[PDB]
Amino acid sequence: TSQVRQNYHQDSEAAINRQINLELYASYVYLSMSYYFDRDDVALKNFAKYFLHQSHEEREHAEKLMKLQNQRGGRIFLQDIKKPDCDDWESGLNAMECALHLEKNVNQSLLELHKLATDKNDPHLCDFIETHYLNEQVKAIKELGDHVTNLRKMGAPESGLAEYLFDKHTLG
Amino acid sequence: TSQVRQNYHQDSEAAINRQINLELYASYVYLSMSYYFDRDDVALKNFAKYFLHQSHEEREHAEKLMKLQNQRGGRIFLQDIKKPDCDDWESGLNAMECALHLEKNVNQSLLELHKLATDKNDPHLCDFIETHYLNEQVKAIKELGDHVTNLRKMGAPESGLAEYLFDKHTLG
Amino acid sequence: TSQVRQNYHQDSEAAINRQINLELYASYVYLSMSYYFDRDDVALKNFAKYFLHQSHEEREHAEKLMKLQNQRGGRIFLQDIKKPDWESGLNAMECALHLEKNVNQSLLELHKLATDKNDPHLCDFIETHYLNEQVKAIKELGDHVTNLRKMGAPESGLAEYLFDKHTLG
Amino acid sequence: TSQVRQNYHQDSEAAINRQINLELYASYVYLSMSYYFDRDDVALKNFAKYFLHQSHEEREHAEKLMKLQNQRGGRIFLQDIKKPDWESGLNAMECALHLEKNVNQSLLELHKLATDKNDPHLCDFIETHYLNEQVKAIKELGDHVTNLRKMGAPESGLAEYLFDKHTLG
Amino acid sequence: TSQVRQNYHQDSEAAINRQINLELYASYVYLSMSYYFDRDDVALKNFAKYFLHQSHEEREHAEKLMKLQNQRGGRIFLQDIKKPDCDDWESGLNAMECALHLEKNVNQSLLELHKLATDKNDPHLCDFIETHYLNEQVKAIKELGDHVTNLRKMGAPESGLAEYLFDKHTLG
Amino acid sequence: TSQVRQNYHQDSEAAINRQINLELYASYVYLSMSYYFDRDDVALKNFAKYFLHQSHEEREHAEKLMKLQNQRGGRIFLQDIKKPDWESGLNAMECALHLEKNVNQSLLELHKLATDKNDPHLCDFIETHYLNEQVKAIKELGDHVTNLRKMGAPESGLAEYLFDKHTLG
Ligand SMILES: [Fe+3]
Ligand SMILES: [Fe+3]
Ligand SMILES: [Fe+3]
Ligand SMILES: [Fe+3]
Ligand SMILES: [Fe+3]
Ligand SMILES: [Fe+3]
Ligand SMILES: [Fe+3]
Repeated sequence: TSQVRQNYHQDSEAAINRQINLELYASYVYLSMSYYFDRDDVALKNFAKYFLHQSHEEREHAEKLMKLQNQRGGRIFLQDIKKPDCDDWESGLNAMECALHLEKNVNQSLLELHKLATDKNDPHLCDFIETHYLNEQVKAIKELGDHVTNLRKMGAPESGLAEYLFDKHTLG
Repeated sequence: TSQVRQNYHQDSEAAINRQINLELYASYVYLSMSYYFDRDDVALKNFAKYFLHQSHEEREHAEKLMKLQNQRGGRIFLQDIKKPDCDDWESGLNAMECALHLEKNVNQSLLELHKLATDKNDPHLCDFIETHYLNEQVKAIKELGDHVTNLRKMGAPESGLAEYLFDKHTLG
Repeated sequence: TSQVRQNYHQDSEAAINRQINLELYASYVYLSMSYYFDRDDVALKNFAKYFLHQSHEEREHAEKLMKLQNQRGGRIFLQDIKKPDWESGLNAMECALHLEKNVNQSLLELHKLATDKNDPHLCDFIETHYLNEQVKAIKELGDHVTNLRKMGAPESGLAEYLFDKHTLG
Repeated sequence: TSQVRQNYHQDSEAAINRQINLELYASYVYLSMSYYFDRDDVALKNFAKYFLHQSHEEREHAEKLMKLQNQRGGRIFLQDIKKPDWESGLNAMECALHLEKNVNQSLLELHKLATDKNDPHLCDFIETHYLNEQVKAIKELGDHVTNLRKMGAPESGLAEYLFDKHTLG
Repeated sequence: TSQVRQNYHQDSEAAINRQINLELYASYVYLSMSYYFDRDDVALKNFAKYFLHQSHEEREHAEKLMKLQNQRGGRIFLQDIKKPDCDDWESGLNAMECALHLEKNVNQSLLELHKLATDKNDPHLCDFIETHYLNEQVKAIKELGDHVTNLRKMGAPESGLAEYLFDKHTLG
Repeated sequence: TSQVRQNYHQDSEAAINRQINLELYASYVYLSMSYYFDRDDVALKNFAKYFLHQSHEEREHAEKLMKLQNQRGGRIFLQDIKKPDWESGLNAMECALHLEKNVNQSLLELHKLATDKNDPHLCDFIETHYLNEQVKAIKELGDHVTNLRKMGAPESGLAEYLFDKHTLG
């Protein structure tokens, strides 16, 4: 047992490790989306810039959890990072919806982790999640929701002019 | 025979000379396209800048090949620069498609030139093509693919508003 | 078929996609090593810095291949990123040396392939952006392994401490 | 017919199109001369700079005419750019003098035309941007030809070397 | 056997070592030429700087190959550096002519090294030579030819005024 | 016979020429030592930088001797540069100490010659530019040799690691 472990439940340790896989998985999904819009038959350079930035942020969510695992005296166990659920993403509106679905699933997992940490009376772990994860997710979901709303009002996906302008005037 | 010639086959010398004519030809074509959009009844000022920039680049592609010819001890032979295959280019999408066909023809001639240079064991000429031409054509061709793809999704060529906005927000 | 594809074989495409997976696997392997050295019972902070930097660089190798796939008109296909396969720093440097040689052999098979299909663009891309990077990387890891062994690693904990302060610092 | 065309005769349009071709032809001639002096068996680098500079300038004369064609509502029609028709530096400077006088004679034919068609804008365009350029250009080439003759060109290779160093540098 | 060696043929290693000797020999030749023109009865200071600059450039060619040898896991094996083939070099034109012949022999050795590297499927060694050696030799041969051509046009070597002015106005 | 020669004995001229070869030989030795320490199974980067510096410094000694030869009116005659005659860092420093002592012994024989032939200028050249450089060179190498032995070289690889970082860095 670690010389620094104190008030760190085994269940919290296992859940952090599963959350690390989830954050890495989300990074893969966003990385997949990005280069889909980098394709010459999609060619929305700013969508690809948007999803690539999100891919790097999820990777940082993961590295910071690995850092916490060590801080509390637990032990990282890594798993496979499953491939994303689409190779082809149809459109910019459709992609924004999948990102909203994914970011909501990450939030649901972070809220289960906080419920667990409260169950185990782990205030440091509770406030770690509240500080670094919970509100970041609240803004990502509100942000992704604004975009879906606008892309729909403009005539996406049937109007290719709509996604061009959105990609210029919102994602630029 | 030149005091500097070494490992430079006749066939490579002849091919460089044909490649010089092609590069000047592409310069003439983009120059033709450019001022077509400069006309008051077409009047897309940024399409004309995009193509004028490309016309100046092909002139640099040719002059650089003329420079290599002298470096390797061969002798420049100049031919007529044939007039472009269209005087009226229809629209912006159509110009972009002819630009893509032309850059692909230039690329195929360079690939034959590198196949030639490999078969004649001219490693210096091979690296010349790789450094100064092959990756430039890959980017010109992917770039033109992006523009064609977007112009079609925006509703070109039947929608003149599309080419107006594309000229403002992409070629600006 | 893609409007930009020209002189890009289907085998070259399939290999680029396979190489993308390997580069991402290499990033995962180094990331695993890094935070191993961040553990309080290892506590070699510069070892952890070194491996984390190499992890991010493999992510740069992978994204650049995804960029090339689109440039040539091919289509990205992603697979699972398999989890890595660490005792001490000398032992980690040795697995990294084994890993960069494996990534290197995969790149040489891809360049032999691109040479066979007469793809001079893909040949130069591999030569330019990947091949000399692996030669530097492997020579560097070889230096570290060599030095760590002469100082008395892994049996000497003073050795890996000092190597972490004066070489990786 | 163009919504901007006003007092621009069809003969003036046809002639501007011919003058465009000649300007591009002159650029080709100078481009040919330039890289001739870049050859290792000629090796007069400032002669080669000089002619390349003139090649880019004739290209600037041509593109300005393509601009005027559109300003008046006319329509550009392009033809082939004929290949140029060099022994030494004095010989090249003399062929350049013959060429600039032919471009000049063509421009004066264009101004007589514009005068006959009562096109004062086209007249001042030629007076402003081309006529004094040709007079300058021809006086310059004459100065060089005169000097290279007095120094002993072309049989004296010391002459063309020094001229390349001290006048064209 | 080296822990870093991978796809490096014993023949390529042996060829690098011989090329190391040739680059040091070329360095010796230029150094000999340089101080020949420093002599009080020749007294062309800029010819002597020019060859001295070339002597140092060849040493850099040697040290960089000594670096590659170690990078690929081979073993440097040094030989005698044989003295240059002339003590007196007659004039500046004759020295430039021996420099031209010397760079052509160094180039021919490099083309044989690349042919070797091609036939043993060492693309890294193939590109090293292309990047750092092949075009440097072409420019070096093109430069030496220009100087040779110009010196002969001025009346060298029988005209001492010719080599004086060349030393002032070209090599100054 | 040269128009500048005055009080320069043939033996001194011949002795300068032999000293030129010895300096180039010392340069070959240090360059050989340097890249030995660049090897991945030796991997002491600062030893390799130290010897590379000395290799370049010996080349400066030779060229200055080539400069004096022309200044006094003698004639440079070059010979083959014989290949160098390395185990560890201590052993390399010991051959370097041995080498500088032979270059020094040759310089003191050159100064004895110059004194016997009444060449005060050549006497000053050796005094100013060479003799004290060698004393500093030999005193330094002895210091390094002394320290390596105290730290446990060559049987202690940790000793040469630390010496390379803390003295030669
Ligand atoms: Fe996240
Ligand atoms: Fe081109
Ligand atoms: Fe990699
Ligand atoms: Fe290459
Ligand atoms: Fe003109
Ligand atoms: Fe060289
Ligand atoms: Fe010395």
